[PDB]
Amino acid sequence: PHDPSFTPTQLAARAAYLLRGNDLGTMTTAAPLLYPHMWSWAAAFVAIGLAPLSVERAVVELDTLLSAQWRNGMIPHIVFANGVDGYFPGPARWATATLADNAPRNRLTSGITQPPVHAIAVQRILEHARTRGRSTRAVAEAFLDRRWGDLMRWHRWLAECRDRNERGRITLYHGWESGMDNSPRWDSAYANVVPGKLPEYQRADNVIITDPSQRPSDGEYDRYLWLLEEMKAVRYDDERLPSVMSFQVEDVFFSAIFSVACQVLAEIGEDYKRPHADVKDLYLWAERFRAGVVETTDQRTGAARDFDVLAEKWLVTETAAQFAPLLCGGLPHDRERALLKLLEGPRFCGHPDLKYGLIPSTSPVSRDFRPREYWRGPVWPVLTWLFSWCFARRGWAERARLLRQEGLRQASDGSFAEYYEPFTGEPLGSMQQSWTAAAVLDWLG
Amino acid sequence: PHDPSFTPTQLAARAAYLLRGNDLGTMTTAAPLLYPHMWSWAAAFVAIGLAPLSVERAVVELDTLLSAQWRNGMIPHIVFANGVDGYFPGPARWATATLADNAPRNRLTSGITQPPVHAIAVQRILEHARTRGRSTRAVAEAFLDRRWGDLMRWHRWLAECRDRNERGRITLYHGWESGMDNSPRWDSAYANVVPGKLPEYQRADNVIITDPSQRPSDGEYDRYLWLLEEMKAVRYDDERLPSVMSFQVEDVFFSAIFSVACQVLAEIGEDYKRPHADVKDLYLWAERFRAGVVETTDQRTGAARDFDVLAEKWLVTETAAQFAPLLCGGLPHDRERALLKLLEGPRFCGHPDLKYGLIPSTSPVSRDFRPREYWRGPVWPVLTWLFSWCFARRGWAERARLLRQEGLRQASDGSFAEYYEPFTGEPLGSMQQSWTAAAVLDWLG
Amino acid sequence: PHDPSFTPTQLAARAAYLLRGNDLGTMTTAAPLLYPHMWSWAAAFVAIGLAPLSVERAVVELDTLLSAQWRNGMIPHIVFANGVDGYFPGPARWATATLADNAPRNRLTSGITQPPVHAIAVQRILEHARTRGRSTRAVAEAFLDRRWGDLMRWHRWLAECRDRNERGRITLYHGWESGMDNSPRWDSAYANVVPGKLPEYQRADNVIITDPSQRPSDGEYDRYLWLLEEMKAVRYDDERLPSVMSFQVEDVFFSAIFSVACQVLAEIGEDYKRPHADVKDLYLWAERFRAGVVETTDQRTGAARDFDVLAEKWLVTETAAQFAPLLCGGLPHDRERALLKLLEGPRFCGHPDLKYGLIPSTSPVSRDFRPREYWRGPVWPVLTWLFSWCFARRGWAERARLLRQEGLRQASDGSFAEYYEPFTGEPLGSMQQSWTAAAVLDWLG
Amino acid sequence: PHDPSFTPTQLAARAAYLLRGNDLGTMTTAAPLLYPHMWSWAAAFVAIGLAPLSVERAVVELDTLLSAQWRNGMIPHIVFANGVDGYFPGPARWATATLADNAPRNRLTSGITQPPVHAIAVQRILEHARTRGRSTRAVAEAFLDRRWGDLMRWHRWLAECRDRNERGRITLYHGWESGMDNSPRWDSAYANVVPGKLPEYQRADNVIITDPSQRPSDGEYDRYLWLLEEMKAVRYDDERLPSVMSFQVEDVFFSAIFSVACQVLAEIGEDYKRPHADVKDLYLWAERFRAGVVETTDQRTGAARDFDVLAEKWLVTETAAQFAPLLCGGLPHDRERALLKLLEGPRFCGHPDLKYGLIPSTSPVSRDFRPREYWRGPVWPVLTWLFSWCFARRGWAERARLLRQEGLRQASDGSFAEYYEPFTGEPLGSMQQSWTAAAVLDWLG
Repeated sequence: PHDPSFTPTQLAARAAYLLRGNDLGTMTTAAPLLYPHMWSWAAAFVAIGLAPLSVERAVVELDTLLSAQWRNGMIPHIVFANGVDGYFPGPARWATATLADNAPRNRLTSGITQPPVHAIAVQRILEHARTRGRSTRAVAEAFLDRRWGDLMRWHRWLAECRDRNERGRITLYHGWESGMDNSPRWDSAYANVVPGKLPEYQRADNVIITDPSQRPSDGEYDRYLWLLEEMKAVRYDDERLPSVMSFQVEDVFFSAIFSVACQVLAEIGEDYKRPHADVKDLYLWAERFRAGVVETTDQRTGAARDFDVLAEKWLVTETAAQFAPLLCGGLPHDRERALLKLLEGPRFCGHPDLKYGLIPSTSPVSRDFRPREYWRGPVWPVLTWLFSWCFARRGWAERARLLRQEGLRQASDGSFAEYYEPFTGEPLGSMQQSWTAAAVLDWLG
Repeated sequence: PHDPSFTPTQLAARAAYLLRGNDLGTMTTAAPLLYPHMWSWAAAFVAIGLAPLSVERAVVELDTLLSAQWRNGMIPHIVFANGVDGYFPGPARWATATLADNAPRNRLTSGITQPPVHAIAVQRILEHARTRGRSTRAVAEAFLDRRWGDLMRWHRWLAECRDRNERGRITLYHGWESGMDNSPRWDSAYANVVPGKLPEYQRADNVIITDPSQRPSDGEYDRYLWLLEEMKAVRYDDERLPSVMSFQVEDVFFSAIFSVACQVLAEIGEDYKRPHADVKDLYLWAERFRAGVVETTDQRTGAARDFDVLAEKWLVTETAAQFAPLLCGGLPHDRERALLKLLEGPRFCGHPDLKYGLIPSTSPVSRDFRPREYWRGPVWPVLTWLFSWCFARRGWAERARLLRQEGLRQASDGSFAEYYEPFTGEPLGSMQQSWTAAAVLDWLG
Repeated sequence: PHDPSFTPTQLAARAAYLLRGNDLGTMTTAAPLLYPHMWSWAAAFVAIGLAPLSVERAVVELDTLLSAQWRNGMIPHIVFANGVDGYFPGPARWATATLADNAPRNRLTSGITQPPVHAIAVQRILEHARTRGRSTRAVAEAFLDRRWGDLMRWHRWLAECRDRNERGRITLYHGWESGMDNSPRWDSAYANVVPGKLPEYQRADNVIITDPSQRPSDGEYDRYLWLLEEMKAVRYDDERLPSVMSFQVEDVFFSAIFSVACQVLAEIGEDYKRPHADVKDLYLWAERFRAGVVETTDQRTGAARDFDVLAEKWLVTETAAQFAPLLCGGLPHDRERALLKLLEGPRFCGHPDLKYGLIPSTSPVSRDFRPREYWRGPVWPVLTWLFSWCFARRGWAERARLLRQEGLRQASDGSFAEYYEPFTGEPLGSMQQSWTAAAVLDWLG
Repeated sequence: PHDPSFTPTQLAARAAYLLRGNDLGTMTTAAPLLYPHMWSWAAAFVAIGLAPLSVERAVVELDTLLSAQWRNGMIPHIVFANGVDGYFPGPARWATATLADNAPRNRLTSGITQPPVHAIAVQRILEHARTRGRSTRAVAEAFLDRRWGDLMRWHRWLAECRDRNERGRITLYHGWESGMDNSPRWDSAYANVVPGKLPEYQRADNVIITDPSQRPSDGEYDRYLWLLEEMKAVRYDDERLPSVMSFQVEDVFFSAIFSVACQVLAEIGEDYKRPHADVKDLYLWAERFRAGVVETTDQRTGAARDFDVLAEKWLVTETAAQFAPLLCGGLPHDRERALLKLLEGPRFCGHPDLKYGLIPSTSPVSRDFRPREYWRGPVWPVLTWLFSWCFARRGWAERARLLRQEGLRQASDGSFAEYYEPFTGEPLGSMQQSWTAAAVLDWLG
């Protein structure tokens, strides 16, 4: 027909329909077939999407994730659904059940972590619950009573075990932990990953998404899977990873998210009278990781750089992660204006060929840009949501509104795509992606 | 908080969330616990609610119902879910699998029928599909190819087997077939039902809805269950029911719905080039049942009367079924103006104590009125939807709009109640009622 | 930027801002500069646009128009604003104040008429007023008390003086009376208009709209002005016009509007207890003009034809006026289905190059089609509104809704254009056109 | 009827209709009859309401106000419409044209000032203009070119002449300059104002608002008018006012607005490349007045106090002005949490009897509270708007959203009242108040 777009009520209805369709009972899959398990930072965004629909079920999603938390406080990036195949690497390949002393009992999980967006989801649940009356507030408050300690142990694990030199940046041992699997950010670190005798495997992801231009290459997957072998060889021991891992990077976007999450969780702790020692620690980490992000920044543009710990070199790339300081604050006034100018100008949101005024995952003017290839170019609704929410929290009400308006216009086809081609708007990756529906529901719920 | 109501997008999202939550896979329950099976006219309204969400799944709902159609064309009023308890009378009590020569193989069903709203759901599916493009139109058109014959056999069974004297009104052998179980319409016919040796039973419905003021009495249930015994004794044989049934009424509201449904299905048959003989028969029945409804009407107010076939007497009651002629048309101009005056005045929608400008199931000024008791007074969103849709089809655009606006205001608490107290707006009956969510979604989808 | 469209709330605000900006006090101009006076059928649409904003001011608009009614009941098509120039032909050219015995005192008007959409405006005012409470209902009821007789005299002058032979169609003496000045409908009748010594003149309309492709030609204006000379020569006397006018046509679209308007006014008359004889006359005229419209129609396609009274021949053209019978009803069932098939097919709303699913003023496949030239092709929001309102009144709820949706999409640029290029959507004619803002306000009010 | 509320589109339409109706040509009256002139801070809010409708007309509103700026930079609080009477005190009473050396030529104005919300209006105009494309941006940029210097002179006159001692707070010589004429804030200072021989007068305000409970008392008006006599006696000379005025107070709410406005104007200055010295002065003033506001605050609760310069004492009252520090920032973290707890608790937004979750002008638990009496208790939409905008700018997105939602709920009756009874929601003061329509338009525009 003359316009395939849905009205706001039709789109909200379809988004909620999707999220309930991806519910296995106590966990929501990240997508129906491509990602048929619970991913950690996806579960946070799913809980945000569920909060306008059912505070009780949003709380269940976070409870299920936190029940898979490791003994040392790490939240693993995948919690596998029982008896579910069609995703590789599955639990057999990770072997955390047999090898990892800290793995949970009676959950199957991966052995790496992912960004700490969870406190943001807790804030959204509390904000919805407070509009819904007493029994709903009681549900959310009982969740805090039950899980405050687990959330603290999660933030403490990050601060103590992935920032062992108190530099205020999080070290990753796998690009998957960044959430941006094949970002140009990691190319030079991955070039220093040399697989040994890698056990044979067959990919599953590109059986579902068959267009090779939309997913990482076989050579990249070989490196992803080899890092798993290096972790397995030391039984996922935190104390041994710095000595054996071929990939060790400080992720400045993860670090900025953690700064925000600490500040958010500290404000929740004050509001709900959690222990003062915990609130103090959270504000201290918020400050430390804010400073750690600012320390990376370009002196002209304010752009944030990742750091290769093995090579001891700043990683300079032109991706959306450069805008990490906008999330957590801390740049001097003049440099933050330069960074906003970069965000809005012809290298990113202002590029003249963009269909929507949204942030591409890699700058279209970078030689690394590929308009279809996962994190090397496409526009991701999940990132649009996170930037809009963080911008509103900075006080940039109009910038946040414009991102939401363009993100809703992009989503109004109802495909709920994982990511979109930046110039044509073609939906790419998995359709029926839960956190894309969640973004739409929060923007409308 | 200061206002518990939801915005239109929040309400649409919650309605879709509910309908997906009630999906068992290929059938949607009418409610989560009170009605944990598929009801026939509920399934039509569920398909209307699904159409803005998934034309494919809306079609599946009707396919599942039609797969339970009896050999003689009857659509039974319940299709039981496999292995589901907590509803009485269940399939053991009906014993149609063992006793009824016309019962379907490999579905379990009841042995009575319910109103033919199904063609209306087919129209809504086609209207949505035509806005959605080629592959979606193909899905809806393939449904017509597959099920046109079954829909014809359903309408033919009603016309030939429940109007055996071609009076243009449908005979019922159970008040449950009217959809209005305990309506005052049936009280005098039920007083002539005398149970014999009624096999012991324990109700299940009032274990879920425990407030006795909201459900029928034990004495009424004894009569409902005795009629089942009379049908079982003749093995549900259509030819034997007139000779043995203690309850035989002509239902003028069912008759008007059938008139509309025949006209709707005839227009679909013309549009999609179905056999001309079928379209002709449908228009003939549309006309016959329109005239049959008009024949019942009060010469002053236009109000339609049911007919007790055993007592040979017009049943004069003050319920929403009086407005049957407004659905199908056919009254002379002056009498239809009088009937609209009755609808809008102080006996119904204009009653000064009503919270919303909606049609109570029984007039608040009738001595039969009970403000909590199922069909004896409460406002039913399903009836608001049906009247609004039929009124729009009469060309009464503003009257239809006002019913929709008030029905949405009533529903904006998000309880999706089965029915509502007419004066206080208190939600009553089952919460999470699928056809209440469907009404909201159609009004917004 | 990326999306120059307005939200529904922004668009409704800017539509109301425009209408109040075109208010001279007691009359609203049809456009700020091109049409700086009150046009008769524009005033009806303006009152519809004002009814959601102020029932009182909506009533004032019709009061002002009726205060300019001629002594014989004719509503003239222009009521000039005092002292305003820049429109031609102005009141000096018409000279009705000096020549026309029936012209109003102390108003200046044109000497021809225009379609009777006024009763539709009265219906919308009453519907709004009934939602606004006792004081607002009193305003609208006082208007009926004060103006019912003038409305009757208007309808009676059309029925008796423009249908002298009781054929059930309205005769026009000028194409301006049709509202479709340069429609292909009138080309063969204008070809027989041979101007004599025409007093010199300078056009004003193409000083404001300078693009010559958007307005009638100079040769066309010469014929328009020559017909004025013929009417002036007989002092605008109804009895003498049939003997002298070079242009005499029966307008089937005007006739169908009149049928609808008579039926609408009759129902208002019944509801507000107006004299029985008036109501009976209105129903008589509604039927007469419904039959008159049907008599013009092609027996296979249903398309309605105009009639050239001087040439005694049916005018066969491919414009939107062919769909006149859809407005008033009366066609046999098969013929109306055929006419709907024409409307929805590739000659009109289904043409593959149309930007919107809307009714072009002339079929894009006609040899007469010109995509920019006034009534020879462009899409007119005022027609979209009239068709969608009449369709909803026929019971065609989905058809009406689709026209409304597409009309709002087209209007969402906020130009409030007089008409739009059918392929590109370019706004054409005057911007800030009052009845385009009124359509938008009604569709959202 | 059952729901006298308007839909968002109807409400936006009626708000725009009202604003255009209050337009005299180049100035908008604050209300049709009670306030038939241009008020200074009302004009800022009016320009905000016009920006979604016409950036050009929004700019004209500020141009007209600035054309009335005094020679020393003061923006007077009233610009009188030519020839308009029915407001008292009018221009003959002020006699600024004859007495005040700095009064404008060929404009008539008052002789006192009002809060500097103008920069906020400029920000909203620019944000709208940037969404509307090149021509509209040029309009708004031309305004900056033409008026940047006048805006600087306005801020510099406040900073240098109303903060002579560089305390970072604005001194007022009349309670009218606060915008909160009869606030309890000023009661102890007015108690020391002893009128001498006051030239006789007749109030006009209580001929329009006759209910005495809604307006200030006669004794209060005598003091207001006596202060005028004191200013006239010294010819409105800035240098002489501190020696003669019986009323001299530092207004912490005005001061916080000024801080915000300086920061807003500085950011505009940086974005549009205005002189570096101006931007540096604006940042200096923003900090000075932020610190000045913080210096007034209770160390436990954060509540800000006004200061009586003549009595040399802090004015401790329980009004909405206590929340001044929330607008401008600067409080220590613990103190701001305490102040938010006061705002949200049972003394203000959390009071159990409030109809809406909105900020009453005086705490309902204060002995000074009067639920109908102007600034002594009622809820003012203009304050709701200002607080919600400032809160969003602080990053408090949910707090801002809740105020907007409740303000729209309250405004959904369409009265556009000046203020509302806090318990019953009764509209009070003038109906058709321009800045109430502006708030609604901004919240929906």
